[PDB]
Amino acid sequence: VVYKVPEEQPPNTLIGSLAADLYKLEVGAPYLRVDGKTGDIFTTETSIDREGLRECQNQLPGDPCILEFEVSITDLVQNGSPRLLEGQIEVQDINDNTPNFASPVITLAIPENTNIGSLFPIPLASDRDAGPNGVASYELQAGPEAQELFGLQVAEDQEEKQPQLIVMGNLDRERWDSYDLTIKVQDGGSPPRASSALLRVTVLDTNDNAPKFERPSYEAELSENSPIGHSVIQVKANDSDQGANAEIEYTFHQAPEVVRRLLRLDRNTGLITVQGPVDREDLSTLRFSVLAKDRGTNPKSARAQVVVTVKDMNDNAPTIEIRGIGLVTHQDGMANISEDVAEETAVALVQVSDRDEGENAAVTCVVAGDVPFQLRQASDSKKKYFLQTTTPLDYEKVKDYTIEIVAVDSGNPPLSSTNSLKVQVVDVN
Amino acid sequence: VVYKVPEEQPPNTLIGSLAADLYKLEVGAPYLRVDGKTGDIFTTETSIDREGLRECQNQLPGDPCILEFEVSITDLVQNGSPRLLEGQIEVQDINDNTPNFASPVITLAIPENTNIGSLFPIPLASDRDAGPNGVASYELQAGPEAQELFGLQVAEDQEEKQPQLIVMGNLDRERWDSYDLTIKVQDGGSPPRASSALLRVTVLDTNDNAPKFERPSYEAELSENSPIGHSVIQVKANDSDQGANAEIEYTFHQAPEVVRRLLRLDRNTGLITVQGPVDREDLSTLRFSVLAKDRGTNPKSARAQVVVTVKDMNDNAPTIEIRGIGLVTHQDGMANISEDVAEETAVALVQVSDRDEGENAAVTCVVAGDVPFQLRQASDSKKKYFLQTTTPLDYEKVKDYTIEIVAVDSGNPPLSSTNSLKVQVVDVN
Ligand SMILES: [Ca+2]
Ligand SMILES: [Ca+2]
Ligand SMILES: [Ca+2]
Ligand SMILES: [Ca+2]
Ligand SMILES: [Ca+2]
Ligand SMILES: [Ca+2]
Ligand SMILES: [Ca+2]
Ligand SMILES: [Ca+2]
Ligand SMILES: [Ca+2]
Ligand SMILES: [Ca+2]
Ligand SMILES: [Ca+2]
Ligand SMILES: [Ca+2]
Ligand SMILES: [Ca+2]
Ligand SMILES: [Ca+2]
Ligand SMILES: [Ca+2]
Ligand SMILES: [Ca+2]
Ligand SMILES: [Ca+2]
Ligand SMILES: [Ca+2]
Ligand SMILES: [Ca+2]
Ligand SMILES: [Ca+2]
Ligand SMILES: [Ca+2]
Ligand SMILES: [Ca+2]
Repeated sequence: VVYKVPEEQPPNTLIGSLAADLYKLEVGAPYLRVDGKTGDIFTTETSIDREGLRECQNQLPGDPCILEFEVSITDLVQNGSPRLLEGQIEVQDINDNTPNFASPVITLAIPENTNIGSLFPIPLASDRDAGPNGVASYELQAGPEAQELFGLQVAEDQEEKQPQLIVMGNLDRERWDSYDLTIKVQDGGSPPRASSALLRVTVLDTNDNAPKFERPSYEAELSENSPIGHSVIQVKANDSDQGANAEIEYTFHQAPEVVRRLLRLDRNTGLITVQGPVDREDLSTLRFSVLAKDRGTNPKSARAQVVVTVKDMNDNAPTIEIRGIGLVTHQDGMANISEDVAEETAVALVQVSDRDEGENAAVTCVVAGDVPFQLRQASDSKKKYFLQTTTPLDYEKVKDYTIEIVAVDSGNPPLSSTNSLKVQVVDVN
Repeated sequence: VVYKVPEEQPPNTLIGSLAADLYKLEVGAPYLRVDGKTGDIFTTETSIDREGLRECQNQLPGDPCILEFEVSITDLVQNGSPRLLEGQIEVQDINDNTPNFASPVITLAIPENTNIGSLFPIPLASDRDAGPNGVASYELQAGPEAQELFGLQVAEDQEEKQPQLIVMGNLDRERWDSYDLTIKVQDGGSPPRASSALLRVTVLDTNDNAPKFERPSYEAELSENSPIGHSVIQVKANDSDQGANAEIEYTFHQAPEVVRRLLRLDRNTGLITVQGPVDREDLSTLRFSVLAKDRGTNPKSARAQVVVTVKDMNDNAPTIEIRGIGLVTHQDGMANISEDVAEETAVALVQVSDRDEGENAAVTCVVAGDVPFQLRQASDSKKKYFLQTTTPLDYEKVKDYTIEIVAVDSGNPPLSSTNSLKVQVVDVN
């Protein structure tokens, strides 16, 4: 028959004697002792430990822990052969075990901007005791700031208490990214046993920030004809997110072929260098946008206008255009003017121009040898001149006039150009 | 002096005559014609196109487009040498160009759950005309559903109109992930010219969904001693997100060494196979959780309890334990019982047990040769027997009793065990 006895009781505690009937202990050997003539049965210097017994290991909750034993009634005035009695001692549980977390530091990663109400599981504490003497409650201990951000809930759904962090306010990683709470587990023994763990919440990053350029808009001056590799400007943007969410790539946004041909933009450095032949005479300003884009899964981006002013070099010689006026008309660079026409009548029209700018296009223009023609301003960097006679002409020694015009810049080095006009005359009586 | 003339006017339009004073056209050659004796000046079969002229290419807004020309006054009763007049014709702009998007399909990616108010840039339309005859307005045309989700704003900040989509309601990719709007660009000419583009918004995924198991909880039966590779159960979770945000990895959540040793869980298939020697006698149930975790940047997850019931095989032979009772006591497997002791006095206590379950542990037990001992039930799968004498004993032909006990299962195949006891007697007068 049965016997209810608390575990871990001190040696020689009476567990009972026979409500039935030499009494000898055949089975139960380390844990029990019997006395003969009485049938009374006590604990020993090996204590019955409800969590220690082999028999009571993987038991489902509510199944008693039963230690089995046999004693043999072996006297009846030395008459009978023995009768044995197969007893059962049901070991009662005392609260001799503390509830424990697997690790004393517990580490939760909660994303930024997680919706209020969101639940996150906390590792279960466990307790080797049974029923009421096992896990009873979880308690969240937090600083004022954190008290308002994190709650604690327990789900009794699994029929085993699963504790959960509730997020209750907005988390922002860029404001604050680590919270220290304590989680305390207590059992339902009297007195209770209790255990604590450090519960860190780390706020995981989300890509909730776009790059921003250091300046809204960028300018730079760049010399025409700069060598390949010449540094033009460096753009830079910043991003307040973490890792790849703040890693940035620079690419041309709106940028026509003409610009892409001349300028190279490094994805990583945002440094713009020369890559082709810059020519103020083809393009005097490079206008384009740069795109700064993060390496988030759904990248965010920003755009910046850049204006590169192209600066003049004196790389163009002046042009001398020699054409007719009124009735006097050139053919294949020669002109028919008849002997005996008024002094300072105009034989040709001379236009002078320079494709460069400022000084580099400021042109002086003048006539070569000893020939009886000069230039008169007719109308800077485009000058129009009458090419007119200095003297009267007779067919004396003439039809041999090659007039040679020379023009020069104010560049450095200065550039020169020359063009000529043949005038054939006609004799008059 | 100047002259204001609209572009693309029909040949022979009068652009004026001399408020000043043979008149001859020296410069301006394809586009203008003059008549002599009058000084009156008209357009030709080559039309002045304000967007076509070389002179008027990369002009900043508000700088007139000036076509330059020269005519020479070359008669004064055939007295003077010629005077030239360097004229300027300022070409007025008409609205002869339509505003255009670079592509007629424009493609915006807006993330799911983007905060209401968020702005997203729409590519600029451009228009080769000038001032009021260029881009005036942008218009967003959308279906009822979309009208409420997307607004349109223009920023006049850059001093060039930058249009922007405003998100005005929640987008959910899992509800709907493609919207067709039309964007219409109109200029400020009378009549206006206008152009449209298809503006697709595609709603980009965010990892806003956690995996869910097909079942909350899983059971399976598994035979003890199953071969390596035997399929146990397959767990499966689903995730309503896109690509990696719904790609799932299965790993043990809470799972003790003992289980991890026996069971293998494929990260990709969620199939659990046998990997070690399952032994109902060591562990009769495998209890563990499985974690399903997505491959999002900040993974979300779900847990499922699994219970594997381990099923018995008859892989254990019965045990025969032979021990003393009362005063009769065994030493080194032999026992001292004296000749002349009552018929059916008990020489030993025989306990029989089988580590298996049900039939596989149901034990029949019996005595071997012709020896004057039998077994009596003393007290299934643990049976206790008195080993008692059948006859009286005299030292006639004795001290030579080797009693052999045999026990068998009800398994398949059945298993057998044997143990023996020597009894030495003592002669009495
Ligand atoms: Ca204990
Ligand atoms: Ca406890
Ligand atoms: Ca206990
Ligand atoms: Ca943030
Ligand atoms: Ca921190
Ligand atoms: Ca970012
Ligand atoms: Ca962030
Ligand atoms: Ca040049
Ligand atoms: Ca020059
Ligand atoms: Ca130059
Ligand atoms: Ca002559
Ligand atoms: Ca036009
Ligand atoms: Ca227009
Ligand atoms: Ca126009
Ligand atoms: Ca969604
Ligand atoms: Ca779609
Ligand atoms: Ca997901
Ligand atoms: Ca989603
Ligand atoms: Ca086994
Ligand atoms: Ca068996
Ligand atoms: Ca078995
Ligand atoms: Ca005898």
